[PDB]
Amino acid sequence: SGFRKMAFPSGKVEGCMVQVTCGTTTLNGLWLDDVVYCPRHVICTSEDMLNPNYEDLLIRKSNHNFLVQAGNVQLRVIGHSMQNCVLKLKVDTANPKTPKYKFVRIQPGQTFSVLACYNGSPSGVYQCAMRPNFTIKGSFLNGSCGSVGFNIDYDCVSFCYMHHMELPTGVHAGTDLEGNFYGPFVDRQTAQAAGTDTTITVNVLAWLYAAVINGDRWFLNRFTTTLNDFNLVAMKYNYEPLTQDHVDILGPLSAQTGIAVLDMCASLKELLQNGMNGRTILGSALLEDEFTPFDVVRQCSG
Amino acid sequence: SGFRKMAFPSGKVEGCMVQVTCGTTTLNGLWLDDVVYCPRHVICTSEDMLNPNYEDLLIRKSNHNFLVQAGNVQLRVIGHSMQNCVLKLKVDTANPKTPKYKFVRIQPGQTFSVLACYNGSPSGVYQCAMRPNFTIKGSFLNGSCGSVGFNIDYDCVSFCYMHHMELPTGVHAGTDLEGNFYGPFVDRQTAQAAGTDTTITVNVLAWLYAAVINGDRWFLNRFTTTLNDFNLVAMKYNYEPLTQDHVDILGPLSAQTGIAVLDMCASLKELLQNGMNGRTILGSALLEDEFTPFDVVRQCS
Ligand SMILES: *[C@@](O)(CO)[C@H](C[C@@H]1CCNC1=O)NC(=O)[C@H](CC(C)C)NC(=O)c1cc2c(OC)cccc2[nH]1
Ligand SMILES: *[C@@](O)(CO)[C@H](C[C@@H]1CCNC1=O)NC(=O)[C@H](CC(C)C)NC(=O)c1cc2c(OC)cccc2[nH]1
Repeated sequence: SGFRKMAFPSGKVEGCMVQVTCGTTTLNGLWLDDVVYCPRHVICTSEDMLNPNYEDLLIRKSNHNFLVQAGNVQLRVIGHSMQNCVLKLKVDTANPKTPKYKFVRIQPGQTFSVLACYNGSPSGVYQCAMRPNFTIKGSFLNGSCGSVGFNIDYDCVSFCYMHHMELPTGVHAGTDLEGNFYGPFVDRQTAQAAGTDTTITVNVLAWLYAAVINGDRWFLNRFTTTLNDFNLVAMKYNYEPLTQDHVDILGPLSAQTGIAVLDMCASLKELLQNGMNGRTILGSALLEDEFTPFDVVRQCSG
Repeated sequence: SGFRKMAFPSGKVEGCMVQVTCGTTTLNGLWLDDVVYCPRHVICTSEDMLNPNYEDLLIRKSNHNFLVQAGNVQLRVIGHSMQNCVLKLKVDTANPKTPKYKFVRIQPGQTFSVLACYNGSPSGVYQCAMRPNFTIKGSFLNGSCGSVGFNIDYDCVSFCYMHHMELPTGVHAGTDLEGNFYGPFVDRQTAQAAGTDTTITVNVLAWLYAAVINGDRWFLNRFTTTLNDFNLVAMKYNYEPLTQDHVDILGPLSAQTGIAVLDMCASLKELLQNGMNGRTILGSALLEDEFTPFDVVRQCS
């Protein structure tokens, strides 16, 4: 028992982190087989970052302009290419610690673990949910670019995120491992705003089931609701509509607690309308939407 | 650059996790050099755990009764001994992945990362603070015993916790790596209660310093207090008294903000006596007590 925000063990990803330097710009890279993946803005100087013409900047670079360090061992760059916002550096040595891996693009509302790194050295690990507005609420400082997000399923690491930016609001933005940004962001030194965020409803419901499984029941009620009537109220409060697929995904948690999905919806409707009146759920004063049904099932099953 | 609960990268500890089995009883162990450390209750059947006499149960065991596996690979046991609530099994192979390490006994309020393991396979990593009542608010299921808690300073892993128990209230209890329980708990299949918990004052102060560093400082008042007067007031609000070590570990945050420790204590005292009055600190209506002064430095710098 107990319920805590938990990240995947980071060992398999730590063995892939390297430092990439070009001129006076330094960030992290991901070394898989004989290729190092990193944010392309490493080729920029402080003047270039304002309005970078990346294809022009890249053609002017040679392999010797890239310094790649794996611990206290320099890797020789023997080739380079660009795929959207990601730079790929071919090195003359293969990473013996390369795990089994895939590159995937995660969907909004899903979670992943972030291994925050500085100068190619792993610093910390935490969970993030990809918000509906395609930002993440992380903790990244200067030098964190190139840090990656991932999920692990049976010894296979699925990489889904590479860090590139911190918006003026304090949230973060990045790309998948094909170099495509999540959201309407661009890799230039400009203040960028995200679209209006919304709350991940299916995750709030999963978290309320985790609370019941762990002993918090004060918010339950004898009311019930239809799916549409719940969705009308959820949209009024800027929550995403709950689909029948989301209802089905909550099935195991409903079976475990004996609380029908629509009865938990009735509870959530009452919490949105009346507030929490100074009370807490799982020690939080706010409704939490960063746990998926899978994240809850992983800690509550049995 | 926001504030998140962050675990240490777990790789150095993942390379030390093994499974230990006696009969049909299985749990996790920690393999460092040629020794594996694990909870001594691995020598019990389910019925033996109700009322165990560990010394009598162990005299009946030989090295050949212990199965230690790193995945499916067996590590032959060549010596065994019990130290408090831990069993130490000497194995015939030195772990090539052994990091630089130390065994430490932490204080209440100190935080650490837990690598939750099942069958010797790491499944998740999360941060825990040792509560003043010597429990942790972890997430542990059947098979988690022997999972460890640690801190990482530079490249040295300081192991501080080994998991053994889940209390009726859902919180967790365990030992240090020398097998001494934190708190009054014993390793037997019995319902045990922890003492009344208190709020970790030094950590609340660290979180107020973190708010100030981020420009959130509405709560700073123009008063000061003595340490003794503050401790007496804090205890009326179920807050832990500060020690000289707590004042010293707040030193760097006090120097960074220019707010003396006792002036921050006077500000916290007013928050306790008057409340938050609908206001938030770092986007929270509650005072947070699970970030240490090092956790604040670690994330801000
Ligand atoms: C990388 O480490 C750079 O290599 C860095 C990560 C952030 C630094 C602080 N916390 C972080 O997450 N990213 C950047 O510095 C990027 C670089 C771009 C993609 C070329 N820039 C920003 O994140 C950035 C620029 C501006 C800005 O300008 C003007 C105005 C407001 C916000 C802002 N963020
Ligand atoms: C270990 O994995 C056992 O090897 C296990 C970890 C807990 C199981 C569920 N989550 C956990 O954290 N620990 C136990 O099962 C221990 C065994 C002791 C050390 C011999 N027992 C308990 O945690 C325990 C027993 C009882 C109890 O009895 C009767 C009544 C109430 C609570 C309770 N906890």
